[PDB]
Amino acid sequence: DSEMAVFGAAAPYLRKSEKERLEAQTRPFDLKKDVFVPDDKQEFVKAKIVSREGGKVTAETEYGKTVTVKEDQVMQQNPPKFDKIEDMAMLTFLHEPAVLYNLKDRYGSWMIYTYSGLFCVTVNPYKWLPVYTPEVVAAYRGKKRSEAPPHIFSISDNAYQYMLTDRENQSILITGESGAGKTVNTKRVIQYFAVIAAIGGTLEDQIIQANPALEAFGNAKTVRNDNSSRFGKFIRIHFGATGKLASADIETYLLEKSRVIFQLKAERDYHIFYQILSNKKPELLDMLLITNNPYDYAFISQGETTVASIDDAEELMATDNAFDVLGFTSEEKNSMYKLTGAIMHFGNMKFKLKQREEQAEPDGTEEADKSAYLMGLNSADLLKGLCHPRVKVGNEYVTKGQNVQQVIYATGALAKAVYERMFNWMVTRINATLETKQPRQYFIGVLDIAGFEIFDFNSFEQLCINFTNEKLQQFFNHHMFVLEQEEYKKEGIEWTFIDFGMDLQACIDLIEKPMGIMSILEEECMFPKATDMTFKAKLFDNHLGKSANFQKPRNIKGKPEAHFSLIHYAGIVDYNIIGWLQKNKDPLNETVVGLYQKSSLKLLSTLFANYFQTVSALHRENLNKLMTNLRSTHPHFVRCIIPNETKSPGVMDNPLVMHQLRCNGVLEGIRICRKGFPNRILYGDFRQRYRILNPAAIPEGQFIDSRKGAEKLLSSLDIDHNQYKFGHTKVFFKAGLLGLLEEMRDERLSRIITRIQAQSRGVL
Ligand SMILES: Nc1ncnc2c1ncn2[C@@H]1O[C@H](COP(=O)(O)OP(=O)(O)O)[C@@H](O)[C@H]1O
Ligand SMILES: CC(C)n1c(=O)cc(N[C@@H](C)c2ccccc2)[nH]c1=O
Ligand SMILES: [Mg+2]
Repeated sequence: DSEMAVFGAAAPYLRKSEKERLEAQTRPFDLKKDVFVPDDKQEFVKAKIVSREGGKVTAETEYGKTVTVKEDQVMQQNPPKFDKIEDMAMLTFLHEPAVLYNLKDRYGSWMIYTYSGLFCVTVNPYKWLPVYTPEVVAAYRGKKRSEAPPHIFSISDNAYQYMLTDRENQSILITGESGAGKTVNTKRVIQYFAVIAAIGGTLEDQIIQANPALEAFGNAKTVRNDNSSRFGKFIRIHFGATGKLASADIETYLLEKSRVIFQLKAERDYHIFYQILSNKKPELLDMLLITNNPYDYAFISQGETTVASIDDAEELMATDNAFDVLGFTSEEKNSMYKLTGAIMHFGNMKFKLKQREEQAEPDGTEEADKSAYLMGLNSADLLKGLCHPRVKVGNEYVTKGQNVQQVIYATGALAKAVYERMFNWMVTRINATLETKQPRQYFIGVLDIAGFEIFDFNSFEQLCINFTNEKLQQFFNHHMFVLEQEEYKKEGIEWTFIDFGMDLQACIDLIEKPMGIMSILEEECMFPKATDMTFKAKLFDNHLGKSANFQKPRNIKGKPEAHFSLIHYAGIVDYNIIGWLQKNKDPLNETVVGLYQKSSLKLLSTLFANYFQTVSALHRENLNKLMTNLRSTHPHFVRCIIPNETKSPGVMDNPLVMHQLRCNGVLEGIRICRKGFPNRILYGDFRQRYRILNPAAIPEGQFIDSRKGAEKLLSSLDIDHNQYKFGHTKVFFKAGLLGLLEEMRDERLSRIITRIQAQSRGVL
């Protein structure tokens, strides 16, 4: 394309040049001979047929191996004009290796985005490409998918075009495992709308800073990613009737609060703890009494304290500035540092047994003094209330003396709760900005849940995020395959139902329903003498041999102990039950929480102002609230693919990519676009939009039924009359026909305006 000059230096990474296009069309190729054949180490390899034995085929691979395969299992290659094409729905042969090798060949030229009919696939580059500069934001503005190469800016503007045209709320549903590119692609959508609203500022910059401010406190280094978002996020970008940006809401779903006090080896705590320390920043290490290196503050010192990909000194100032731009006042910004400083000291407190009483006493009090000073508490009351809490059972009060191991747990639970409530506060404080009281009518909702994880030790939080991913997959499955085909039968289109097999309700019912895994947790936390082995027994008794997705654990040697295994969509996940009743119930020491309410630090008193509704129950209802509100939107999906486990750029592993293409239903999602009628318009809206293509077809002032007008109009265009169908109230278009009708509309808008201009000369 000669128009690629508007994309500047980004152009080689968005489209192949015409110099490369002429090489593609001049490849040696025989349509009868060039085929894909399966292989073990890499899922499919290109091959050339050398002989035929009826239903058996034998072929020579790209790597010179001989192979023999059955005729149902060998799949024709696309001819070389379909090299690296931008939308895989337009291929002539559509199958697994056609999608695999089209993505691999685009990614090998660093064209990381590809369309898949109605949705887009993103393959993670471990290299910052220049395709995201604000000249490319300008270059994507108002271009259609028929024009511009695929990009996250294309999806953003396409959703924005639907929002204004349909007058319907839109959503961008970004999906993928951990390490896939979900968070930066979220940021680019947020960058796109902000810069477009700047090209038209304070709200535009603040919306951009809202991400790195939350990343300091909400992201952490994990084995799959150095910047894993330990919280799910939904961003509603709000627009007015004229389409200009008007507000944003951030909502966050479930922070991994156990990370605050516990980390596995080979992973970090949250970035905030290490970035304060690693700059050795003179003001913060004196104000927070945290003078040391990180290996002595117990809560953060386990795991890894340094990561090569992150220069914590520069990331500190980036997020310190982020809170400045978001208008956190000096006392607020200092206070939220103070609580992170206190939490570091709060894990160093030492307790010992009193010599006869089976009761804890403080062993060392210097680190409690530091904690109480920063938290504005009284240190004597803190240590007393931590060891000897008052508990009440109606009007009866009694002191229960804590043992040394369970006062340590009480310090852990309090440290988690301060951090969680401070992170929740910070979100509400970011949403105190960004709400600008400008009027709004529509939103585009960008979702970036915590992606799917399989660790060497999976716990209750890994269950919550993997459940959240499975629900969002079933949202895709229901929208693409069930709700789509219901509308064909509802409108009376000649359609016979196709079973794609993409259904997950058996595994969601195993978790959600009132006898499922989480429903056992909400009652087993209520019985005071229940235990984790009592839970595991009741869990197995209800589900082992009664749900196909609930299996016995497969403990391989060397890996830790796991107590059951779930057959999730993205893979089998083995879960350890220890602590789940405590984690679900979340009992805080009410005496020390009473000290927190009386804190001199204005933040800490606010966090615990106002403190049956277990965290699994809250999660399930927040997630069910989300997807009911999400069904009231037009969804755009972005499939983020991690190509490679080792994080090395441009390297791509075919089994790991194919696993993600299969379980995300990518091939099926294209097939319903090719087979079905993916575009459709009400006859009233069709007449409203496209009468300009042939104004003589539908003469107005006479009454005409909307169905009767549209049926006449569509025959006169000289588009293919087989590419559309008529329903009771909608016309239904095949894959490419709306893209053709829009191009026909824009050239006819261009023709009429230039002739209006010609008349504006003709009057002179
Ligand atoms: N589009 C991209 N361009 C450049 N680097 C990327 C891109 N997508 C991902 N990466 C690399 O992968 C890292 C992790 O991606 P991220 O979005 O944080 O993962 P997740 O999908 O788990 O949210 C990024 O910080 C960066 O190093
Ligand atoms: C995704 C699909 C179901 N669809 C369409 O196929 C057309 C829609 N509306 C028309 C009026 C339109 C045409 C061109 C650009 C934007 C919107 N809406 C839609 O929702
Ligand atoms: Mg993330």
